[PDB]
Amino acid sequence: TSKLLPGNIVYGGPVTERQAQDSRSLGQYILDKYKSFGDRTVLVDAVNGVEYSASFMHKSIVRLAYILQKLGVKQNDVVGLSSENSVNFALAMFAGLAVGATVAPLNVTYSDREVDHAINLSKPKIIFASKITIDRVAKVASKNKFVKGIIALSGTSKKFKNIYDLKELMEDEKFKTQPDFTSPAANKDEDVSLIVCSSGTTGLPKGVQLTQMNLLATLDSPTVIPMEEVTLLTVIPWFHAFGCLTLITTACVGARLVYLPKFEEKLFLSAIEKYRVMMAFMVPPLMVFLAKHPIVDKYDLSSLMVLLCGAAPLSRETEDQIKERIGVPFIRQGYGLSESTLSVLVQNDEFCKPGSVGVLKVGIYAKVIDPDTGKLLGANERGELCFKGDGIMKGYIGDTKSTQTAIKDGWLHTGDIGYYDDDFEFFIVDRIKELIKYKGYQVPPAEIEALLLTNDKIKDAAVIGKPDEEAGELPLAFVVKQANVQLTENEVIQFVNDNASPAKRLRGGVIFVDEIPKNPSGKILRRILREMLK
Ligand SMILES: CCCCCCCC(=O)OP(=O)(O)OC[C@H]1O[C@@H](n2cnc3c(N)ncnc32)[C@H](O)[C@@H]1O
Repeated sequence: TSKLLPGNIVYGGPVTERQAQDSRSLGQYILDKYKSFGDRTVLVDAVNGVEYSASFMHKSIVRLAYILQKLGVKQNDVVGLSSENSVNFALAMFAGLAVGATVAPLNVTYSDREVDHAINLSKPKIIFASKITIDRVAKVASKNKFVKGIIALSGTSKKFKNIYDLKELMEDEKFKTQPDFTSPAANKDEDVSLIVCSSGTTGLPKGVQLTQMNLLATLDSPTVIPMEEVTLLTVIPWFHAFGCLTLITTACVGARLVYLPKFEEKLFLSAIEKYRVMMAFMVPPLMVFLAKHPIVDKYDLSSLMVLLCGAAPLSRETEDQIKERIGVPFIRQGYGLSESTLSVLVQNDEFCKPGSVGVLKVGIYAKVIDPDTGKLLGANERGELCFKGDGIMKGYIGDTKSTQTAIKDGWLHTGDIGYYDDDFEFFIVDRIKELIKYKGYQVPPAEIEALLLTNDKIKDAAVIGKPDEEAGELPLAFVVKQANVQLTENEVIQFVNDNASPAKRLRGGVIFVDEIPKNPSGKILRRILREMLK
């Protein structure tokens, strides 16, 4: 029930439920939820086929929570998490939240300098790490005195002084703990539950701080199905806000959360078939895969009911394609930023126009402002989207300048161009910083990208501005064709020439490639793309 308030501000409605917010801390709300689920399955390791009960989660969170306190972790301390999706990941995060510590997950594919830059943003006192990243993490922690200890969820290393094996700690008979642990009370308004590293044009990430309030208010907020009885698959990485908050919310609703370490084409399809996955979180890259890759037909996907996509531009042409190929009833697209905790806009049964991002979630205000002025725009006027509500981040840790630039008067200036129609359904056009500056025009690469993805001969597409002396930027398309097909640069140029405005002309040419660089969250790594121009 969105409302158009005076002044051209859109409102998603008042937040009715207050269960999570009433809690004394996110750690206590998670523990009680898990305990209240009894012995039901809540986590399924798809690769190894191991079901995990709610009581197993509760017991392990209690044990690990005590161990953290013994190791010196105190309320509002920071603990790092560098690991693929796994039960130990969830156990590590929940335990850290149980003791009232900030959890700072770290991208698993990070490099020495990115890892070093991340842990220098949040300054974790203890860091969890699996075998895939322990060597890099231990090596980096050596050059940072604030890191007092590393816990290895798997594997080992000698490049750091104080390393603990999680298995030995959990099982230490000499360390006696009670069957139940209770989380301390949090200043929900200021205590930081999560520090999520966001990608930016800087090349190095910023640390967005999400308070307990941000998370509890989000918890208190797509289809008519009760999520509790849902078998849910999440391939988005859990160190990203989308996958991270999706793991928490799904956990609090008692759903059956199936997971893979990362994403893999065959493992993804295989998981949906074996475990009868009914709903899955996706990023556009996976949606395009479902829509294009021929391997998709080699699997039984009948159990799939809902596809929840977000994090990057997704066109209706791709949505329709997927629905017409595999026959999934519900495809819902959502929009949000790391700075907005989770989504601020989601499609539903009533507001699910093709290619839209839905309507505001309760408690969130939205406004479309014209850049180069604060002019608040009306319906159907494109402008920079700004959001206000209980989901807005507290700010970039240690970077008050970047925070003032982003949050004005409680409004998050997302930096994206969008608009809302007369039903207050929102549409995301593109990111201002990624608009191709060609002869004063601000061409949205996402528009051309959607057009190129309608061509059955194109498997993936990414458009970038090519540096030019007179024009400044010329649209250039990185194209990934399908296997058994013939495609030429001229044919691609002709395609957009006959279906797009003269400004979208691929004057920069075509550059066929077998794979487009994407980040673990499905965002086109434009930075890398501009480097390949050779
Ligand atoms: C249920 C939905 C859960 C979504 C959570 C993901 C949060 C996240 O993505 O955090 P990030 O900070 O990494 O991304 C922030 C930036 O990503 C771009 N963006 C994000 N969503 C869309 C979209 N639906 N359509 C077009 N663009 C999108 C945009 O430009 C934005 O400013």
